[PDB]
Amino acid sequence: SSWWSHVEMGPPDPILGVTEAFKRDTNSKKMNLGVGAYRDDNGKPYVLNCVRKAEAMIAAKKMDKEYLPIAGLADFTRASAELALGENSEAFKSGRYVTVQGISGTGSLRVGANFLQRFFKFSRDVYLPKPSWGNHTPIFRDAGLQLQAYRYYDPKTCSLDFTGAMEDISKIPEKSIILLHACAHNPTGVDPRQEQWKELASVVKKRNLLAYFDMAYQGFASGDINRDAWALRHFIEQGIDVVLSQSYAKNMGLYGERAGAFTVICRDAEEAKRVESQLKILIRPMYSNPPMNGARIASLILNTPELRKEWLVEVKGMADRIISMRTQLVSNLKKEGSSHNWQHITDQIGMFCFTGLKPEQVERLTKEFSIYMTKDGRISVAGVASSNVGYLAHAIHQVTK
Amino acid sequence: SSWWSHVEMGPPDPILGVTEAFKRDTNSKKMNLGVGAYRDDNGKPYVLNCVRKAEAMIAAKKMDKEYLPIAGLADFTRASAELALGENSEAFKSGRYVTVQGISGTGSLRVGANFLQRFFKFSRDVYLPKPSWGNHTPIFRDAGLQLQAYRYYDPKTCSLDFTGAMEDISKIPEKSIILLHACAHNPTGVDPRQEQWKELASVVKKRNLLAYFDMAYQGFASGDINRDAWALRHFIEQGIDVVLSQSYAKNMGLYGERAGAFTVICRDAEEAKRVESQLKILIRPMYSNPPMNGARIASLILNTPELRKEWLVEVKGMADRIISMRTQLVSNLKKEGSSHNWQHITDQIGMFCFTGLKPEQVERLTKEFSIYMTKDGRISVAGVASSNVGYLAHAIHQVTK
Ligand SMILES: Cc1[nH+]cc(COP(=O)(O)O)c(/C=N/C(CC(=O)O)C(=O)O)c1O
Ligand SMILES: Cc1[nH+]cc(COP(=O)(O)O)c(/C=N/C(CC(=O)O)C(=O)O)c1O
Repeated sequence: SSWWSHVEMGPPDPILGVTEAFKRDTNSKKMNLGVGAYRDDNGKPYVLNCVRKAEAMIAAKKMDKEYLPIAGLADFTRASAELALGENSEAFKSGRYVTVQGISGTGSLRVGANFLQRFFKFSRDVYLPKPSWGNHTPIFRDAGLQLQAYRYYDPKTCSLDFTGAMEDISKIPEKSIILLHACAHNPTGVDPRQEQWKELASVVKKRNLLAYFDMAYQGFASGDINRDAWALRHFIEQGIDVVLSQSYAKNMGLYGERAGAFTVICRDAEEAKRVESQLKILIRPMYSNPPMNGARIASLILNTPELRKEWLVEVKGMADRIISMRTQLVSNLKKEGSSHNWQHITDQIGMFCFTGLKPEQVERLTKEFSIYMTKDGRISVAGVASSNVGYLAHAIHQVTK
Repeated sequence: SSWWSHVEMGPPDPILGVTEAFKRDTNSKKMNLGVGAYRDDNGKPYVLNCVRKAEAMIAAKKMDKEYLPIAGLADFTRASAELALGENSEAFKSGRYVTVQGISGTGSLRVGANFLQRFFKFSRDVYLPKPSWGNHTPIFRDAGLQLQAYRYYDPKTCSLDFTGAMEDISKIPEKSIILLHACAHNPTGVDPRQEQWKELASVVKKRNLLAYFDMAYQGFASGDINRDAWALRHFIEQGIDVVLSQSYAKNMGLYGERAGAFTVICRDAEEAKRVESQLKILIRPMYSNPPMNGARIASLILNTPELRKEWLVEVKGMADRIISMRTQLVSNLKKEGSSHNWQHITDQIGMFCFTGLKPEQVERLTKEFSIYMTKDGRISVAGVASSNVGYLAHAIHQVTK
């Protein structure tokens, strides 16, 4: 009878745990399609070209390793806001925002959730869409907020349930908090259409809800950054002051470096100052100050003209390749002789495909084929290469035949 | 009347804020002695030699940037435990521990505090020593625990108040939590003597308190790592299962990289497994996974024989230099003609000196001399160089004369 005799065996993460299990398999044909991690055409981890150069520049300058301010590297912070907001933005121009370096997308999301728990005096409820990324639940839950839901996906039709979305949203009590995915909804891969977004704007405005945007995929939904930041920007110019979280984990392939940011759109630059003051005070007793490596790299990329442009060609290429795997998947499916309609695969955007397979099929997939994916039918098509798209298709077919 | 009109201007950090103010001064003779950051003999930031080499090795191998497990880089984790515990340790040998990468010392401390808040069913009180590092308060406080105190320093005598310490400790209710600094107490620079430590052990054992060790300075108290880990190790071999937090920020000069670790000494290796399981689940909705750069560097250093030995000569050198600045400070003081007894300066160990100056003197120091330090009289003697020890001494003298 020690201190921890009562502490039970908790279970492995529904997403991250997939990597653990996959690591242990001895099947040489094994594929890891759980976590959304981009792979090159050879099925290998990919460090962008522009990253490798930023690194080299950092190297040559012999930089120190001194602590960074509590709010992060200034230049990285100003650059992320600019990247979300667009340079011509009044909010940006006018200085009505505060952006603070965060521990990637998760980190930022949690700093924001914590901030809210502490200063958002009007409500303890966060409305997530059905379905949403597994991690959103616990991030909000450990921060001290309550979780709610709004209809989103319609599995019958493999699409956005606009009517239910609007119904639900039109009834959320005023002054509540709503989480919206900026683009490339995870895990459905289905986004609202522009016109649809204009409509959502109205209701949010109308009901006076705090819009919380999660932007983990800028440049992966269409291959264009500005285009992918459309909705977010439209909300702001309609007069909706949102809170926003950013990740550079996927779009810059900086996964383990942990670079990201959390932003608040305020009334003036004076309000922005006070908010800043309080966010610092939250972060201090959390981790004191943030990791410098991913922030140093990103800043250099974003702030260096040639590096920025190279990066944009690189994002396009990754997005394109994903499209090619989608196409090929479907086609092989037919070739294998599938009866089913696999149109959703090519219809969805981003890193994944919300396939539809049941959990018994997921089980067989891993066991007979050593293909690892999440139990909800989600697969990371980003981790598929030209050499194993055939293998994938064949399996999908066998277990579905 | 927006969302954040009620959010007030919070104040700057008592320690980190010193750097902000110092940055803004235009006096060319300015010195930053607030935060404990080591400076070379030229008053410049110092990236150890072994760090620069680890980096190069990382570079050449073309490593990826894939996400790391939720618990961190295995090799870094096993190596930190080994570093605290000593290779011959039964706890280490027997596998009764769990170590998890954390966001430096602060990060680890907070993961531990959070763990405790969640699983330490016997008490909500943490006993800090008087005085203790400013940040300990809020880290424990935001995690959800209550703060208590035990006598420690005696400003009359510039030393450890052993009698008060023991009194206080002998009365802490059983099953409470006590925070002890492993070595180089911050900010007093005064540690218990070995015999004193044996005595403390007994009472802790005796009262059945959870000992929480904060080890931010291994190798800075004496210049020897094993020697500096003595107390921690003695507690464990007496049968006290402690929780421990480590930072590699100072001893390896990895400040902004954010490398650190949190460890739990359990009953068996099976308990260790369950604890692990639960810690992962806490970290997941916090920041998902930890930064890789500082962990990659440290692992290489610790796990590579020649690198490890070089590192140990390097720690010795830094510790030695500090000693030389102490000596010189005192001596110049006399030369300037101080009447006061500045013996505490050479008596204390570690990065600082708990000088004794009052806040009016601290004020003048910054204003007439541009010498920045914390308001409690603490100065970072580590940030002093041969070229400005005279300048420092003279000021100290003027404002004290
Ligand atoms: C919507 C969303 N938000 C935040 C994140 C967190 O990213 P990061 O910067 O690494 O903390 C991710 C990552 N998505 C996945 C990775 C994961 O589960 O950690 C995924 O679905 O695989 C998201 O898909
Ligand atoms: C006792 C102690 N514990 C934990 C830490 C945190 O270290 P890190 O790995 O950077 O989170 C520090 C740093 N000490 C100082 C730095 C600070 O205040 O952030 C100091 O007293 O200057 C400590 O002195």
